Formats: sequence, structure tokens, C-alpha cells
Amino acid sequence: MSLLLTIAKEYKRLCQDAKAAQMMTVGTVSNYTTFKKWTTSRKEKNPSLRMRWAMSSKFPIIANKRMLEEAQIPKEHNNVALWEDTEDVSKRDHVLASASCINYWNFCGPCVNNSEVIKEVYKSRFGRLERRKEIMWKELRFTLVDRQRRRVDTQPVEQRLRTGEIKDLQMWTLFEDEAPLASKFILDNYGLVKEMRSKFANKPLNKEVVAHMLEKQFNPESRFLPVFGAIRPERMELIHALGGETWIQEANTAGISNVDQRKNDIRAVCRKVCLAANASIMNAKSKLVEYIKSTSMRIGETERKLEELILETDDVSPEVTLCKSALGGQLGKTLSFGPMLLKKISGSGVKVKDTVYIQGVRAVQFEYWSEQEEFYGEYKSATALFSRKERSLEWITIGGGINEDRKRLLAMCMIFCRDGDYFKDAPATITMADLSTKLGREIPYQYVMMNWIQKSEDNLEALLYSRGIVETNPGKMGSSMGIDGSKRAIKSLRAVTIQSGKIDMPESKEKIHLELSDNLEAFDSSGRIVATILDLPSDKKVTFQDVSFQHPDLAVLRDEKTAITKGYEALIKRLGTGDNDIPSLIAKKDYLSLYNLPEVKLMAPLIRPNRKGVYSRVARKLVSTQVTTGHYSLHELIKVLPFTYFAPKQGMFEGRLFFSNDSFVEPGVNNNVFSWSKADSSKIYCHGIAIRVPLVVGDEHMDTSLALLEGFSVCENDPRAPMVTRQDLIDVGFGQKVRLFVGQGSVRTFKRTASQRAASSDVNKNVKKIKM
Amino acid sequence: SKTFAEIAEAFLEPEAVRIAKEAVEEYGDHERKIIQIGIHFQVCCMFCDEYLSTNGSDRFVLIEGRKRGTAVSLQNELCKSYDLEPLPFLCDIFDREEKQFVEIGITRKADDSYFQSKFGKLGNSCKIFVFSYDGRLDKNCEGPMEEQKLRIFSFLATAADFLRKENMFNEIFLPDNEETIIEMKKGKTFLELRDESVPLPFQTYEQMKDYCEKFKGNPRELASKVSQMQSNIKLPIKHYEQNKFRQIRLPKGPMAPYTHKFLMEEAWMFTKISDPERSRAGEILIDFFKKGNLSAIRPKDKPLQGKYPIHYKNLWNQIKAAIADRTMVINENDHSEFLGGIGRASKKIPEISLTQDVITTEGLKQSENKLPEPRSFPRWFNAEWMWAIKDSDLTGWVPMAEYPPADNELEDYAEHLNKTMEGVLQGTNCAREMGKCILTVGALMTECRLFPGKIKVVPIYARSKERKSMQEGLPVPSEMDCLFGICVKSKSHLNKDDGMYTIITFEFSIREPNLEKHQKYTVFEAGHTTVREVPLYLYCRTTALSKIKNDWLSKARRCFITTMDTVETICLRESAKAEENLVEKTLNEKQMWIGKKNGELIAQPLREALRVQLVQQFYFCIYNDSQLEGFCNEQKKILMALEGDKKNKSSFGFNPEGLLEKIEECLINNPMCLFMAQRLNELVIEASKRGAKFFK
Amino acid sequence: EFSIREPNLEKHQKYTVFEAGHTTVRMKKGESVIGREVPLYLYCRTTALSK
Amino acid sequence: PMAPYTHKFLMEEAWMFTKISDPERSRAGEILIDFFKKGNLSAIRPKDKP
Amino acid sequence: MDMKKRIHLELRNRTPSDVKELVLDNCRSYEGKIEGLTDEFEELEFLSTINVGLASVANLPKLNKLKKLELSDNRVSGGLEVLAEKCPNLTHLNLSGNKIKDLGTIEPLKKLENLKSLDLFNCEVTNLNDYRENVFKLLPQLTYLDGYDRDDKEAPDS
RNA sequence: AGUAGAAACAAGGGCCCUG
Repeated sequence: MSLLLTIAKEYKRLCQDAKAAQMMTVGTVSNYTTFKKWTTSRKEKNPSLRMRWAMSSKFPIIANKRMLEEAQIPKEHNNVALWEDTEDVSKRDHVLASASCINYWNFCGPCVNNSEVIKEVYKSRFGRLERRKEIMWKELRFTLVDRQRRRVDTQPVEQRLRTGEIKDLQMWTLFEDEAPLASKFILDNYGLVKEMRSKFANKPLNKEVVAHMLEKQFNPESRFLPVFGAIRPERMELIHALGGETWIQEANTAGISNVDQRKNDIRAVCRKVCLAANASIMNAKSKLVEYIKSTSMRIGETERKLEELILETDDVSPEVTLCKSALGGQLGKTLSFGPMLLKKISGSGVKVKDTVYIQGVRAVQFEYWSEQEEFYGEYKSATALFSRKERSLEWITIGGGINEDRKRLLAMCMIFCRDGDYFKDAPATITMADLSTKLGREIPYQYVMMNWIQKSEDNLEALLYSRGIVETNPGKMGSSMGIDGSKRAIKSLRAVTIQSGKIDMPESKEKIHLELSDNLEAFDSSGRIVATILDLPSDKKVTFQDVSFQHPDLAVLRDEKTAITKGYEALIKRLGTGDNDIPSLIAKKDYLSLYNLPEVKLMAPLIRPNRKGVYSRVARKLVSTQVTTGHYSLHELIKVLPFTYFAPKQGMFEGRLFFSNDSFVEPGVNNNVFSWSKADSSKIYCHGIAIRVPLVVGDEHMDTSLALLEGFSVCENDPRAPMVTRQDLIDVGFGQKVRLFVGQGSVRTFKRTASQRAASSDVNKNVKKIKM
Repeated sequence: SKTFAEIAEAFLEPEAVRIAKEAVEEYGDHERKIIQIGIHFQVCCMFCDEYLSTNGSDRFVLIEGRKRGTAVSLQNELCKSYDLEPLPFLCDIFDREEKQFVEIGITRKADDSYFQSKFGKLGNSCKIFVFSYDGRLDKNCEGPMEEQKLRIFSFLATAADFLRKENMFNEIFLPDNEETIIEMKKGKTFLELRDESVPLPFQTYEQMKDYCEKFKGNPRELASKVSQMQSNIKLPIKHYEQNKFRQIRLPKGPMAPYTHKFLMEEAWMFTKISDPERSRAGEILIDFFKKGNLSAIRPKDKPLQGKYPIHYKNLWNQIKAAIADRTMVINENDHSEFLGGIGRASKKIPEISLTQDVITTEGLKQSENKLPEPRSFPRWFNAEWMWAIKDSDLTGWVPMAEYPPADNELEDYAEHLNKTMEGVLQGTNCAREMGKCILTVGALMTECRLFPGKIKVVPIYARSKERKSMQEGLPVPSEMDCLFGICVKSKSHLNKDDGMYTIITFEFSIREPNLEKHQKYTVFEAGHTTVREVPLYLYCRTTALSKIKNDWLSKARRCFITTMDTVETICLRESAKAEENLVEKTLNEKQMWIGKKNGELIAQPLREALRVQLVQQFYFCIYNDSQLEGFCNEQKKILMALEGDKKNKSSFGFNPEGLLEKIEECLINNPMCLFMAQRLNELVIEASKRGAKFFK
Repeated sequence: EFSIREPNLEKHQKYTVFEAGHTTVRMKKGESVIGREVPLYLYCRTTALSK
Repeated sequence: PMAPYTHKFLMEEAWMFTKISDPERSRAGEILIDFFKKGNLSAIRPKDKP
Repeated sequence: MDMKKRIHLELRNRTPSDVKELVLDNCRSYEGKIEGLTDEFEELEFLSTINVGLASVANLPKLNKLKKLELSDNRVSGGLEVLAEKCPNLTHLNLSGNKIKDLGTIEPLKKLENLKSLDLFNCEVTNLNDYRENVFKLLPQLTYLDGYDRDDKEAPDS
């Protein structure tokens, strides 16, 4: 308004100068950032000192002037000063004041209507508080603690994201007029944005603060700390008040934040799909990638794509590793040999060949590494630090707390190093059948011995005996391990050391881009294997909740419901741009041409034939009523259209619309067959399966340009087309051109015609056509 | 991040990433070019778009991703089969419905330069299409399919936004054909220097580069030089057991006198009851003035010791007068001017206005810094240490905040222990000195901030609370305001930190002085005071302060923190070894050595030894200087050697004599260092009865 | 327990309450039945018992 | 303060979903599963803040 | 969205003086307060405002020719006295889904002598004893209630 | 006078201002 005119006058006055003109004319807008630093630069060494030296003054604070006049803030209220008319040297539009004035404001100052929005701004900290309040403390005890150091997360966070995904989210929730082009993360996560926007809209707020708080709300604070007991963010946030080196405040904190359930579900899904793809013999890679992209899952309220969550988590499991490898997702330098965990500290080496005789004479190649190396190892409640040297376990130290775990870790370590005579001459019990190739897929002797150990405890005992046994020398009695896993004995194993106190887990902020084979075995720029499918449980049955296996092979439904779902899918795919589609027809109010679509003609056979006319009448009725005016809900037409193909008739409509398979849908209420919500207006749930509706048109519910962006695209710039805003963008015609401003310092030309194709296939196919 | 490939993987398909990687490896070019190529390749892909001809066959056939030789082979194969002319250069894609190759280009500059160069190079042989990240197109034929254009412009827009966000949208990562050679613009002067900073045997950076890039390891010469250097050194190694530590040699001379600004043991104070209304200093100093004792004082012109007594006397009279005027202000006279160092600041003399003749008149040699002089061991320190351990007839000397609520046993334990310690400590004498320093320094700092360029009057006081007897008698004991003396500042124009603003101290005592200890003071005989009647003395001196000292002295509550840390650590460590609450027992039973008496050792429970550590910390806060810093930094070696002796660890060293020298170097005219050094000598002596590595 | 009636603070003190989406109500309409959507509440409470 | 509700269940403020009774599934474990099949319970998703 | 944009959109260049009906359902109004309405709307005879987070009708401007209103899905409580002054020629009203605690709030509506039908569903008042009869005795001018007249006479379509 | 250290202060800018 008048303010706008004032800004224009100021811009004019400023351009009248020469230097300001040169700087606002040369270069791009990014220079602004630079200019933001050369100004207002001043620091202090000991702010505490200067704060005590300043607050001892009369007016140590600055403040706005007009805000005080408008607020009617007086001076010398009760013989105590609050401020005096002056001009600070830096701002030139601020006036000195005292701290007392702040109290005045807080006590007899202007009041806003409501302020509960704060609870949303700082939700993380109110969540901390609530989690605290729901705790049941317990007694206090004194004792020594085995505090292990390690990297963990201290901030419970749902839908952990990256930074590039967060920067756009802030802009799309607060500054939409200044928004950039729509990124994929937005189009995919629409309901999330809608939620975050519903709260911070039509409110008096400082927005920078909100953006900072959102960054904190989406950041898991990772720290390298000493830790004891279970590992959960709910605890690490207050670990300081649970136990130290000498004391422990017992307390139960198991039933809060429901975090690890999500991770175990994810890992179960990964295992399932990995096994599925393994069922193949030549395309398990593409099979797995398809199973991935053909799957989704729910998180709290929202539905997220699997491949998106997998690239955000940090669960170092032999399942997640494979997936993140298929999708080209980088990851850390962490190994996995069966159930155990490993991490290399130092050393090097290279592969080498050797053979062993299984029964009598049966040569079988097995490899090892020819050098000295050092490794950390972590099994359940047990730690170890060992070294391998030319097919031998040189030394090892342990700091666990259990005998069974100790023995299992030791055995898996001996195997990992091919130490012992068994690798020189395998036992009679094993045979060529147990060797490998369940159905052709070979197996190195390593995992062979692994399963041979997991089979019987006596194999494990014999393996331990394979390690040298001697008499426990004096003094070392405490640092010794028997066959049962006892901290001391009269005769103990060879080259072993025990101690109380776990080992400090190493650390490295490194990333690596690895690959894998057609047999699901990943490699890392070397002959080393980081993961496989033999190191995970064999198999198990589980009933996954809130999941979508929209893939034929990964499906249990029959042809009937599947046919219905595919008909609905095709009918939605006709929700795109271009004439002959339903949006253009609605705009033209051609409610009749919809009845003659081919998709309804393909779904018609599924309708109950003895009452198809009556239902048809009702459907057509609703459609006309919605179309003639303009007040429609897109989620109801897509539901009732399949019935409008036939001819109307007369009869009593009970209220339900049945198909030929005793499955119905009701017009207005959600049911198992067709459900949706105003929260997430970009999804349609049929038989549990989810369907993503494109964003081409927006009904009464959708209340922004976000619902139109999948209908637009970029095109060659045309200076003839007009320049408009983001709100009039809805009044254009399908196939038209228009210029527009995007983000900052950028103008382009758009056309309301979509392109459903992506780059994945158009690249993969064209590539495979080159390897011939 | 961490590599251009990972970056490209952000908005590209890893397939094209690997493709462009293998390509650059083939041509062995800088791997910063992974991006451009991938983009071109992906464009070609999204061009083909699974389009089909009338015969149901593929229309476009890729040539870019393939090898160069294979690509040329296929190009010639097609030029032959379809009977086309072979092109001189290679292309990217070929179509069948038209039977003419097609070349794709891309650029950022909004100009035709790239398309003009390409069209000159190839004329009109084949179809060329160059897109721009900002929505432009230049070609030599009809436009492509619509969908192709849309999908290409959209992809390019996203990529350009990403790059601009990563600051990589420059010629470096997106160069044209020509600007493909980036290099540091090595000038002339820089080279002239680089060829001049080379080590001796070489004389040009080229020789050094050739020697380093090809350097090979010759372990034998290395080991030989190692041994040679190992023979011409003869590094001494000295196991302490054989080579013991002598005692420390303290300096010799007079005794180290009192240095702290305020008196602690010899201080006498007048007390009154505190009213919440009158709580400021300028008020209490008058309240105490009305009853007449502060005015009853009337010193005489004959001092027991000191100098310039007339100035002090006149200043005291002026102080009384100002107090009577209800204005804590003083006028600038000759006396105050002399005591406040008003005009005794040097006068400046520029050299431009100086000649050899001016120097001869009045000698202007370089100032001969008169470093401090040594001192001897003070015999009055143990007295103060023993006096600062006993109660003071009151408590609450040091203000403290309140205790918050509690919900779990942990906070209960913490509160209990903290209450015990605070109640034990608040009753001592060191505590009243801490509170005195706190409040007086606060007042002085406020004054220096508000009333500079003006001589003021500030009291030396404190606030406390009489102890709590049983419920019998008068309950709810009252509070008390105590006054130990008077203080005065002088124009604290603290233009800069580390500055100096001279204060003056008028204190009250009932104990005659000693020349060795109370050397700087100037005592007067005032009169008598009650308790019966007793004589009165008036200790007077001069000193100064700074912002730094004022601030650190006001923050004198850290000693509590340190002491609590030590004690709680001991108690928790003793309680954990047995897995039981052993805190009260550890405080009432565990004995700690304190000192010697009659040649025997002395001990008392920790509950009473806390006071020793507290006084130690207080003195560290008081006498802190560079000397004490160096000492306390160099004494750790001795303690570690002692510990090694206790555990039969055969310690050793290279040159202990130098360590003793370094230590004894920083012992000058600072009582605390001397005291602690003598006590350390006594420690090693007493331990020699139980340990080695020490000489007598 | 399920409910379609928001609570009052006094009578409902031992109860923890939520808001669980919506539901439907059914009533006659001439010779047919209709359905009118309403909210839905969830009443949470703990208590003991004996034999 | 006023005396609050004490009984275990709700009398007047209650609510109930309905379905037809099958004598072959006349048990709690079966009735509950059947009620759950139609998916009206799964729709019950209480928000965080009460 | 927002009632302002919704309205400006519904007004496809049409003056706010020749319309006979308006709808603003599934919108939002800050502070539950009307925004964009004036006395310019004279020929308007129908209105529909549903699920807009409204809480009071104080701002509503005078509208004489209006003869039907819908305020369901909101949380209006104790603002019924204003309706008489602004819209005295009103006949049909609907409030199902709002915060109505007692019959005292509904007394002002007696002054709407032109009132014929009223709709109260899902409100607390309905959970009382002898509410339909007591209401009828309070508002004798009112004939239909929630779609049913005395003796439970189902009302016709329209 | 004094401070403290291994050099600095014991006001500084233009009759007026300031940490």
C-alpha cells in the first residue's frame, strides 16, 4: 500500500546514486549474501565482562522508536527512566533504552489475541518435557559402570530428512510467493507440507525463528558419547540424569517414542524383498529394484516411499546395506559377517587362493587375506579387538559380560580369519550336499562352517578346541578364558586376553560408493565382501501393518479386487492434462462425455448386473449436480463414474453400490474399498492399496497452487505471453503458455501440459541397448 | 559430497554417472567434467523416449555412450546401409524416419556463440539443437517434438537451480569447447621467488619436483644417518632413584609482607541491625555515622609507622566532613592530588621537536626497568591460615540463592549434601572476607562506571546473620550489617582494560602492627572502643585495581564449586567400591592429614578439612599472578614422580636440575609461592621416611 | 471405550480422552435409511478389580 | 470438588458399532476379529494431543 | 483457503448486488470471524458457511432478503441475539455441529417471527429431557425441527 | 605515592564531549 509506494520511492532515491546503481546493476542477486557480511561486523572478547560493565549504565539497550510511540510507551513513568530520544550510530533508526522498560512492556504493554502457536514452534522441547513427565523414577544405587563410547542420536525425530529437502520445505511453508520450482520431494510429500502450512498460516510471527526451529525439529543430534544400558534417543536426551561413573538413577523408559519398532519393521521388509529377489536367478537385481519402487509404507499418519526412507536411515544391517547399494546410496565403511558386526581400524592385504579336502580328497578353493590387519568386533553384549596375520588369528582381547556371547564371538572371529586346521582339513560330518548350491548358488566354506556351528554346540566346542590350549600361567589367571567362557581357570585357550569393561567403539566420518553382483554380494573397490544374503536369518513369517505391496509377485489378492484396483488406477491415469480428459470436460461442463469413456466401459462388467441401471441413474445425478455448479470433490466422481455407463432405470436405492463380488462402495463415507481424507488429499486407498492421484486441478479442499504443479511444465520462453501471479495461475487453459516469476531473480515460461514420463526407464533401456 | 561423482548422483541417475566416469577415464581427463557429460548423455536418453517408427521399430539409435571406435564403426555402417555420406566428425544420435544424424549441444550463455561456432564447423550437414538452461533454443531445422522440449527444459532448469545452489554454475564445471584448460595464472614475480626459496642443492623448482616425484626409499642410508645422529648426541637418561631431587633454594632477604587489599585477621568491625528499606552503601555508611562511634574517632599526628601521615589525616577529616554533608564526594586538593596520583602522569615530547642539544640538557636515556626484588619466607601466613579456619560468631556471610524442588532421590541427595557443606562453610572467617570483597568490589565497580572523574567514598562492609540458638530465648535470629572500614577511589577513567585506578583503604583494628608484615600500612592511634574499653588503631595505605581484578574478585564463589567437586568425588568413589551409601561415614570418619605439631602428624575428618581446601582456593583467587602460575604449572612433575615412587614405578628423567631452576626462578616477593614451596619441601622430606627419589 | 459426546471436566476426571476421526449415525428418512456423520471420541481409563 | 464418575464402563455417553450375530462365531475372540475385518477400527487413529 | 479469495472468486465480475445465493463451505476465517461481507449484498436470499472454524456471528452485516442460513460444522456459541437485527426475515436455519449448551441461548430466536424450520443435530442440548417439546413451547412460531414436525411428520423435499 | 610485570597505567580526544 502506501508502504509499497514508500519502498518504491526509496528504491528510486537509491538508484539516483551511482555506486548503489552500479552494485544493483552488476552481477546477479547472490551478491546480496556477500554484502550481508561487510556490514555490521563487531565482536567482543569477554562479553560477560562488558555485560556487567554496560548493564551498570543508564540506557544500555537499543530499541525501535515508532513501535514505542504506537504502543504509547511513556518515559519517566514513576521517576524511573525508560529511554530518551537519541539515535544509535549503527541502526540510525533505534533509540537507547533501559532494561526496566521491558518489564513495563511485559506488565502493561500490548497483548496479542492468542499465543498457543508457540507449542508448535518448539514442539521438540515440549515433547522432551512430556516424555519426562511420563516417567516412573526408581531407587538410587551406587556402583561402577561399564560406559562404552560410541556414536549415537540424542534427538528423537520422525521423518528424518536431509538439508536439501528441508530448505525447500521451509520456503513452501512460509514464503510461497518467493518459492522456487517444485522439487520432487514436495510433489511426493504433499500432505506433510499441507500440515506444516495449516498451522503457520494467518498468524503474527517472526518467520526466521520458525525456520530455525524446524531445522532443529528435523535434525537428529549425533554425538560420540559414553553410554550404558539400552540405546534409545528417549534416554540419551537425559542420560545425564540416569547414571554416571559411580551412581545410577534407575528408571523405566521403555514405553515412549515408538522408534525402534519402525526400524525393525523396515529391516523385516528389506529381508522379505531381498529373499524374494533372490528367488530369481538372472535378474534378482532388477527384480529387487522393482519390488522397492513398487512398495510404500505408512509413518504415523503419512505414507512414504520405501526407497526414500532407506536413503535417510543409518541402520547398518546386511539387509539395508544391499538395498542402499542397489539404489546407488552411499554408506559407511562397516562390515557384517553373519550376526556379528565388524569395523577395520588399520592394516591392508589382498586376496589369496587355497584349498581344503572335505572328505578324503575333495579339493575346494577358499580364499584368505595375505597381510596383518586389526579389527573391532561387536556381538550381543560383547566386544572384542583382534588381529589377523596370514590366515591366522594373531591376538584378541575381549571386554564382554557373557560366556556364551564370548564363545560365539571368538568362534566367528576365528572363522573370519580362517584360523585353524579345519580350514586346512574339513571334518567328515560335512558333505558335498551341505557344501553349497541350494539350487545352484555356490557357498564359500566360510559360511558353511558358520551354519555348521549354528547347527550344534558341539561343533562350536570342537572349533574352540582347534585353538591352542595351555596351562594358565601365574598372574595371568584373571586374563584367561576357559572353554566354557570363564574369566579364570587352570588351563585356558591360547593367545587370549579378557577384561572387565567394553572397548571404545572407533569412529570415522567417511562414505563409500560400493556395488554388488548378480548373486547379491557387495564389493568395495576390492575383493572384500561387506554384505550378502547368507548372513541374515533363513526365513520367517510376519504380518506387516500399514504397508503397500503394489506389485503382482508381492501380492496375495485375487483377480477380482485386483481388477477393480487396476480399473480405478486407469481411471485415475485419465486424470491428466489434455482434452478428452475429465478436467477439461469439467471445465466445459460436459458431464455427458464422461459416461462414454473407455475405462468405465472396461470396469462395467464388474458391476452387479441386476441393479446396474438404478445405480447408474444415481451416479449420473450426482455428477451433474457437482459439475453444473462447480462445487465438487474429485474423490467422489472417481468413485461413482464406473456405474454411469449403463442406462438409467427405476427402483429404490438403498444407499450402497455393489459390484459383482459382494464388495460395495458408499458415496460420502470411507470404507475398506475406497477411503481418503482431507488431510492427505493426494492418495486413494482401495483394498488397503494406495494410489497417488496427480496434481493437475484443485477442488474446494486444496487451497494453493501446490495441487496444480503436476499440470504445468517449462517450455521455450515467449515474451508475447503475459506475466501473472501464482494465484491467477488456475484461470489458464490447458495447453496455453504464460510467463512467470520463480523464486528470486528468475523469470520463465510455463505451459499447462504435463509429462508423466520419467528418466529412469528412458535411460536404463537405452543403456541396455548399448551392451550388445 | 567429498567427490564430484557423489554430487552428480544427487540429481542424475547413477547409470549415466558411471557412464561419464568410464568415458573421462578413457580420455583420462579431469574428473571435474563428470557433470557436463552426464547431462548430455541423459539428454540423449530423454530424447529417444522410446519413440517408434511406422514399422513398429525404434526410431532413434544412441551413439554417444558407446566407445569412440565402436561409435565410428556404427556411424559408417549406417552411412553405408542407408546409403548416406560419411561425416568427418562423430555425432550423438541418428534417426531413421529422416536418415540424417543429429547433434545436441548445451550452454549457459544467453547468446548464439556456441551455435555459430558449431554451424561454422558443420555448416548444414546434419541437424543441430542447442538448448539453454534459461529457456532458449537454437537450431538449423524444424523444431523437435513438443514433449521432448518440455522434458529437456524442465530437467535443465532443475539442474541449473541445483548447480547455482552449489556455486558450481560457472565456466569451470560448465565450460565451452575452448575454455577447457583451467590453470593458475602463474606470473613472473611469483616464479622468480619460487625459484629463489628452493633448498640449497637445487636451484630451480623443476629439479626439486623431479627429485620428489621420483624419490625412492633407501633404508640403509637413513639408518646410518640415524645412528650417526644418535652417537653425536649422547642423550642422558636419569632414573630418579639414583639421581635424587635436591631441596628448593628459596631467595634471601627481608620477609614478604601483606599484599591483599583488605585486612582479614587484624580487622575490627562495628555492627548494627539491617533494615530492608536502607540497604545501599551510601545509606549504611551514614547510619553507622549517626550513632557517633565513626565520628568518635580522632587520630593524632604521631604515627607508629608509615609515611605521609599528614595527607592521610587530612583525607580522613575530609571523609568525615563529606559524610556529614550526606554527599559521598571529595574535592580535589593538594593532599588528595598527591595520594590519588592525579597529575603524576608522564608528559609527552615528540622527536620532531627534539635535537641532540635537547637530550644533553636533561638525560633522556632508555628507562632502566627495575624488576621486583626477592624476599624471604613469611612467618605470619600460618597464623592467617589457622585464623581463617575458625567460626566467626555469625553465618550467612556469602549470599546464596534458593534450592529448587525435587522429585527423585538424586536431587534429594544433592540438596542434602549441598546444605551440609554450605552450612559448614558459611560460618568461617574466610567467608566473611569473601562477602566483604564481593560487596565492596560491586560498589566500587558501580561507582567507577557512574561517577568517574570524581573522587568518591565507598564503605567496606558486609551482611550476615547471627547464629541460631535453640528455640529457647528470642527465636528467629536477626540480620546484621558489619562495617570494617572505609574505601576511596580516584578517577577510574578505565579507558581500556588492564588499566589502574588507585583506591585508598581506611581500616579499623585493635592490634598493634609489625614492621615486617604491616610494612606498607601507616597506623595511627585513634582512641578507645568497647566490646570493656580497649585502645584503637587505624591502618591506612594505598593501592589500585582494574576491571579484570574487580570482575574476578566479585566472582569468588567458585571455591565452593571446586571444594564440593573434590569432596563428592572422594565420597562417591568410596561408596562405589562397596555398593552402599557411604557419604556421612566418609565425612565423619575418613581422616586427612593437615599438618605437623611437636614433630608429629595431625589429622581430622574431611568434614573439617574442607576448610583448608577452601582457603587454598580463596588464596589462589587472591594472590594469583604469573609467578604462582608458573610455579603451580611446574610442580606437577614432582607430584607425578612422587606417585611413581609410591607404586614402585621406576620413573626416570632427562634433566631435573633444569626443572628445579625453572621452578625457583618464579619465586619472588609472592608469599603464596614461598609458603607452598616450603611446604612441598616438607612434604618430600616427610615422605623420604617412606619413599625414595629425594635428597635431604 | 467409544463415545460421541465430548466430556466435562468434573464428572470425567479419571478419564484420558482423545479424538479419533469420525463415524456415522443412521436414522430413518421416509421409507429409507440415511447416514449423518458425526465426530468420535475415545475414553481411556485404568482401574482394578478382584474375584 | 464434585464427585466424579466411578463405575468402570460408560452408560449414557457410550457408543457402539453393530453387526449381525452368527451362532457359529458367538465368542469374543471371533466377534472382535469380525468387527475388525471391515476396517472400521483401523480407522480409529487418535491424535497425539488429548 | 480464505473467505476473501473464495468470495472474490465466486464473484466472476458480478456486482455484489444482483446475486441470490452464495456458498463458502470448506474455507477459513481468522479468529472465527467473518471477513469480506458488507451490506452491499441486498438481493442475496441464501447462504452456506460450513466448516470454516467460525466462532461468532457478530461481524455479519444486515441482510433483509436473506431467507435461509447454514452454519453447521462450526463451534458457534452464544451469538444468536445479532441474527434478529441483521436478518429478521429469516425462515430456515441450521446449526448442527456447534457448541450449544442450554436452551437459554436459543431464546432470542423467538423474535424471528418468520422462522419455520430449525436444525439442531449432534449438540449438547439434544441430550436433555423433554427438549423438543420444551423448545416447541418456547418457539411456537417454529413448525419443523431437525426435519420433523410435531407428531414426527417428515418434512418434504422442498 | 602506588600497581604489576618481565611492559604498561598513573585519562583521551577535539573551553566542550567519551569509556
